[PDB]
Amino acid sequence: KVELTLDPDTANPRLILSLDLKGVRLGERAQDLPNHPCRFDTNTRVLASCGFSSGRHHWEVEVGSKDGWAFGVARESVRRKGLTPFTPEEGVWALQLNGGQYWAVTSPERSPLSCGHLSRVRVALDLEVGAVSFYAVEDMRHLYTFRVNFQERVFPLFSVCSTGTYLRIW
Ligand SMILES: COc1ccc(-c2ccc3c(c2)C(=O)N([C@@H](Cc2ccccc2)C(=O)N[C@@H](CCC(N)=O)C(=O)O)C3)cn1
Repeated sequence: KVELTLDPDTANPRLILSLDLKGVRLGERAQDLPNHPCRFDTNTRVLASCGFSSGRHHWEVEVGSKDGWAFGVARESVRRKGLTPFTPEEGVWALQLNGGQYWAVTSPERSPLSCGHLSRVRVALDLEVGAVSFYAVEDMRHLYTFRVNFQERVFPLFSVCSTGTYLRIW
């Protein structure tokens, strides 16, 4: 349904975006970019260039096998400057691969998923229902849903905090 690209102006300056602005990995060295207000200056995050205020949208995300990624959605007002917590209260609703386990990033304790190995995941954002849902593409098996009372523009969110993993809008 939606054709997203990663917004380079939002990306932490250590992130490396592929030529087509669909893939993201982490570099060791910070690239020299202007510190625009929208840019995440500390946490390893990037948003898509397009966000959603209403309706039902979906996209798919190819995921690395190694630890260090999280993705889902973020409210537009998610803090860009400073070190932020990666939590629903701070405006991020995401799955994560960390410690060899898949998680829904619930607070104050993350929720472990029993879903087996993931390769590509569909993200379904419904702003009339008030939910963001994740499915393993191979059989559209439901992984997790956050129900949320979204009341602003919601952006696709990606984060990569290890040099050994990646995400790709696919
Ligand atoms: C030479 O090789 C490397 C490898 C990694 C890094 C690097 C650079 C910057 C960050 C980190 C690592 C790092 O871990 N960062 C966390 C936040 C944090 C800050 C300080 C101390 C500990 C943690 C971060 O942003 N975490 C993610 C969590 C979501 C996810 N992706 O799972 C987030 O909040 O978006 C930020 C530098 N050089």
